[PDB]
Amino acid sequence: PLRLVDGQTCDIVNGALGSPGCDHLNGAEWDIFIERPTAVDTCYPFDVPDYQSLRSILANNGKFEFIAEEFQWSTVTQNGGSNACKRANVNDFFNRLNWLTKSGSTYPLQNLTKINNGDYARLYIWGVHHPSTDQEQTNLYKNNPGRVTVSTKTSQTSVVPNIGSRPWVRGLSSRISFYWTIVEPGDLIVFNTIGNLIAPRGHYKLNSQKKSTILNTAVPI
Amino acid sequence: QAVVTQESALTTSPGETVTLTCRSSTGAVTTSNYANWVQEKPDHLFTGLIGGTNNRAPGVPARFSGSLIGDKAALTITGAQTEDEAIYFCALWYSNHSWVFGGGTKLTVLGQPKGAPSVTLFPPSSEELETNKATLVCTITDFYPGVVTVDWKVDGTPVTQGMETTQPSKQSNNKYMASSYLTLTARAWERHSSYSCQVTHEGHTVEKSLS
Amino acid sequence: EVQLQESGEGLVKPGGSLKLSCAASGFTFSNYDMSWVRQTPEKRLEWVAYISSGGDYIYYADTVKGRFTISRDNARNTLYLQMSSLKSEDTAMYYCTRNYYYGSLPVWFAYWGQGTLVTVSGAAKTTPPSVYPLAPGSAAQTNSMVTLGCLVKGYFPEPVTVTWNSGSLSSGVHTFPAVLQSDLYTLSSSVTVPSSTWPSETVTCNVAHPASSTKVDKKIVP
Repeated sequence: PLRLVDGQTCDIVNGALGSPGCDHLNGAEWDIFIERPTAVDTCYPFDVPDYQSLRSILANNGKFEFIAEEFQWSTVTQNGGSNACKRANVNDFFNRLNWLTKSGSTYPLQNLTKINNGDYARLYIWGVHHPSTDQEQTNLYKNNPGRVTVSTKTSQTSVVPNIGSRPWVRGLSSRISFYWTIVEPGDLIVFNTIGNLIAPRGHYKLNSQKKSTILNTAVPI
Repeated sequence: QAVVTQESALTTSPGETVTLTCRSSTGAVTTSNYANWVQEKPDHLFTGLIGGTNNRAPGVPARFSGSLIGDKAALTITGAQTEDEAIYFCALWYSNHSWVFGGGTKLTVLGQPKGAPSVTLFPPSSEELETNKATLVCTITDFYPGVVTVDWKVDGTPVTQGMETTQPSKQSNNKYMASSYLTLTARAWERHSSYSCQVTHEGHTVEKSLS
Repeated sequence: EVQLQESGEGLVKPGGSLKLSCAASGFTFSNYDMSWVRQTPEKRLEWVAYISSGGDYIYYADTVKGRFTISRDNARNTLYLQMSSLKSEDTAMYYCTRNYYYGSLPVWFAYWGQGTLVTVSGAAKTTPPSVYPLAPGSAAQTNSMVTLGCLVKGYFPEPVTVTWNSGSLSSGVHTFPAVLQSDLYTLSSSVTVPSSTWPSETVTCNVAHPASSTKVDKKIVP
């Protein structure tokens, strides 16, 4: 019958973000997405303001075809890692996300621009890290307060981090708020931050006709 | 500071809509406080109801819903059934401290018919008398609503000493049970003749006696 | 399904030490966060410990910090709580806790254990119960439903567990709460059986008192 993909332990989002153990959903194509009720988070604790909306785009798109891009980030330390997101115990992070931190107490104002002139739509998923204390904010991103402002030709979005102590998840009180931005052909995107940017490593390919759907079941076909 | 207050008790009837609230003393209740709702079924049976202010736990029936009412948290029961009759606890996470639990709201679904207690009086056993001690046991069971009054009488005279009465308790079938004990020495057990236990419930009084 | 049960109930004296354990099953224990919550006799709930899925991050409240030490053995699926320097006001039923994060935000304290009672006050010694029976005596033949009984007098500490006929008798067992006789607890329970039944066959009372390692059985003689 149909082409069903089982998330098993990785949910629709953790597969898009690339949390540890979720490599098996990379390159996967499906018509229906089996979101098991037994799924668990396995990386840094996060939250998606429109979790139901973002979860919808991933399920409806019908494919996890990630495409790489090189952002020449300025002087920030790239490939950050934390012990709540261990893969093979390597302190790790989302394999689709890039955590940027200051190098020698110098986090510079960034300004990168990525253009789509192709024949597919691009899905940029990025985040904003919310430090727990103003000392943790400074130890990671020198400047205070933080700033993230991702823009297109028709959409300007600006996120201001909320510093504070949240409930303990994997023994951690900080959080990362994940957002998304869709860049249609002819449009472009502009990352601009002075701190707290959970930068992306690329974009997913979007189908112009999205016929897939999601399910939350119990067994394989 | 950091004191969570919620209603002491609420009462309702089947099919109606009830709203339980949870106020924070530190100020307004915010999404960032992460209101949690727990239900205590009798015999220390706890089950988590609502987390993240509004997210509904897996096994929870859809009639439950949690939201934010002004500066408070709120648990709304839409179409309450008799099995909603339990104590509902609140939990707010205050960054500073941590989870702090409210007094809890005891919810009563008004339903079961007026029940008369089945009273029974038991004498002291020979094994106990071998220890020169004696304890009458009056067992009150299967009554509703939940209030009784126990008076003891020994040889016509009412007893005002050595009588020990328990608090009313729920049963399996949502009816009530209660108990009271009268402890005296074996010598005083022979030194009297008539012992009676009188359960005054809803005015009507039921007694069981022996001799 | 997901299932937690506490163990280690006992009486300790103030200033001593007691260790609680929680046997976990129904999920991969090493991937989830655990906490301990207690309930004082005043029916209030209070959080006392938290431990990460890997034990790296542990947190306590000010009420027990420095005194309580939480641990877990991910290879056996066992949650521990080492209590020490105990005070009177620690007396509570100690519950195993865990949450459930799936639909967007999580649900803290979803799934609770049965809770095991710990009595901080050392005012009295662990005194096992004497099990005395409760018989009609005045065979009135009022109705077919005759009522048997069982007295569990002067025991300490809580709790006792009365069960009839080793588990066969389950219809309306009605175990009443205990009281405080002088310094010790007394408790009773009464089962109802048909009048044709009690002349015919034996009903026996099974009284188990864990804290004093006593399980007494008492046959009711008329």
